[PDB]
Amino acid sequence: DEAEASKFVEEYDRTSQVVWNEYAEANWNYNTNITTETSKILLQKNMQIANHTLKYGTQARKFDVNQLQNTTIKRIIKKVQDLERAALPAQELEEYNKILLDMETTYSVATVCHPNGSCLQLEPDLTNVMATSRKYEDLLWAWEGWRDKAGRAILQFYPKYVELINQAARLNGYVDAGDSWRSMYETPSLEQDLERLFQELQPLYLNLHAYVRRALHRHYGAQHINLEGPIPAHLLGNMWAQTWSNIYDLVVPFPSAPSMDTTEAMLKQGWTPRRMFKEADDFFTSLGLLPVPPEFWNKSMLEKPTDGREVVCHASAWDFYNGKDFRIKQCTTVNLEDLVVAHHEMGHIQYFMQYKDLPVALREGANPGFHEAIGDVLALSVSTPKHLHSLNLLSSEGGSDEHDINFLMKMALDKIAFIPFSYLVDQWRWRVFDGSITKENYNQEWWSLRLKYQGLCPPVPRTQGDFDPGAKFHIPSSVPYIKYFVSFIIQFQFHEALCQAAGHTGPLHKCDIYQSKEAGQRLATAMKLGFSRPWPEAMQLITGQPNMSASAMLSYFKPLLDWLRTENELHGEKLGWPQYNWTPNS
Ligand SMILES: *[C@@H]1O[C@H](CO[C@@H]2O[C@@H](C)[C@@H](O)[C@@H](O)[C@@H]2O)[C@@H](O[C@@H]2O[C@H](CO)[C@@H](O[C@@H]3O[C@H](CO)[C@@H](O)[C@H](O)[C@@H]3O)[C@H](O)[C@H]2NC(C)=O)[C@H](O)[C@H]1NC(C)=O
Ligand SMILES: [Cl-]
Ligand SMILES: [Zn+2]
Repeated sequence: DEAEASKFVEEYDRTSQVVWNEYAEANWNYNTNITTETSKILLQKNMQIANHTLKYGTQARKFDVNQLQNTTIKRIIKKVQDLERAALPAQELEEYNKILLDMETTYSVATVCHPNGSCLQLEPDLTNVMATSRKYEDLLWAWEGWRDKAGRAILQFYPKYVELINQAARLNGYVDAGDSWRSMYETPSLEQDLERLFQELQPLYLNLHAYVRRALHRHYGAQHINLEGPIPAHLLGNMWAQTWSNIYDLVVPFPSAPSMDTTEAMLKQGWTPRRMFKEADDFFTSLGLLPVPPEFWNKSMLEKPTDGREVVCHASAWDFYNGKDFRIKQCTTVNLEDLVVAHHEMGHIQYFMQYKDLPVALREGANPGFHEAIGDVLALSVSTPKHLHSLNLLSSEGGSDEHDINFLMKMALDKIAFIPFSYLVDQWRWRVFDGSITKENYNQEWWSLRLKYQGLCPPVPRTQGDFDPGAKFHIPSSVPYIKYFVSFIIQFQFHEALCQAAGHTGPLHKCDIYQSKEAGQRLATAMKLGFSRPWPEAMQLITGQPNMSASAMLSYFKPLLDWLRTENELHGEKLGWPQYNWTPNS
């Protein structure tokens, strides 16, 4: 009966709020204070939520969902029939949760040490090395050391994790875990769609890749860069070569049009991690969107503690499922890169606040890509030279083609370069999940995709025992990654649409939507839907059409593509890496 399904949904929602809230705090306390005590409590609360999940998951499966007239109820019940890990027998559930905590703890406490003295952590020490050093050998020491410590130490857990996560998924009706993760998008054509989208950005990526390779050749020398081969993975200013903006100094198109040192500028003017979130909070309120509650400031962890405390440093945002308590945990460093991250995270918080009146089951993004896109959309405006100048972090750069092409390169090194990395991660994991990649081939298959999609090679040949994917946070933390790919495509579709709505004319990359209430309304109406409707409804609301599309991104960067083509031709570059077998001779 319809009414029995309505009662169940009401019961599931009341008890989920309480249970999910207690979990959230336990998980929070461990994430911000890694100890044995908090570790134990989190594992105990894991069993409690699993017990709530099992109970309602079992009730949910006694209902025939496609014989139910109300769609919103049909949609809630369907979700609740997926128990995720709670489908496992008791022994396996216990092993799975322990393994996840073991992998996460291992990642977060790993250090890379000189035998003489100092021991470095990932954030901020090794990060800062990858961002600032221009010495091949020092970059190499950090890149390899990180992988020797975090990557190799995760390898012992992974096959068993894969086994249990797949068991869970099969018991919830999926064929494996990758299958289950793709289902979150409710888009049967997903793989084809993502591939089409990846192919559309190849012109821009291969041209970017060749130009950066050239500038690397210039700086690190011809004996260490093959201009027809892949780039060594440790020279791009980032530990995973996922964003390249930190080597802007090596690739600046017009050196005669220099930019202010934004890090120097923020420090000299007394910017704190707290001021960086206040400024993002102001952007959101300028659009007519909600302010973060007072509680957010009292309880969030906006910097790395100076306290001895071991914490999980990866930037993230938290919903406690009472509709009032939302938090960010970030090891914020005072620089431009983390100003963008602050906006990204504050986007999560705004999404939480926007859908807080929905049933808890529908309290997530239209799809996971939408959740990651909101902050980034505002950050695109914040990032414009015009806006940064109004924050006094750049001097005037307007009305000069040289600064304009420089800005677009700066943006391209983060936005375009992340397209292939973000695509690659779950191509590898999906194939791990479906058994196409065994633990004999974890690493080799990782590097085949690194080569194929990104055009990177490892600077040091990989040995038996390496598990480089373990050195990226999301692998051991078991966080799906394709969302960031979707995110980078659609945030530009959102930018374009919001700019149109705000009355901006002229090139898209000059748009700044600060204070546009018309832009605000669109985001707000879409965010309010939560997971209540299929994601094309939200896309439609924001952009006036229902597809994912690379058009907005190609239009944003079109002036850069013309400039890269002319430049690369002028120097006779081969686009791609035809000599794909090349690795550093050294
Ligand atoms: C299918 O059912 C959904 C879900 O609504 C509800 O869930 C059930 C389990 C029961 O608890 C119901 O009592 C409960 O309504 C219906 O969605 C709901 O529709 C109503 C009617 O418009 C919405 O009411 C609005 O509430 C806001 C307050 O924020 C007011 O400002 C509006 O003026 C209006 O009163 C309600 O918000 C909405 N909720 C959700 C989650 O969708 C839906 O109408 C129904 N569909 C059909 C075809 O019957
Ligand atoms: Cl790697
Ligand atoms: Zn995010």
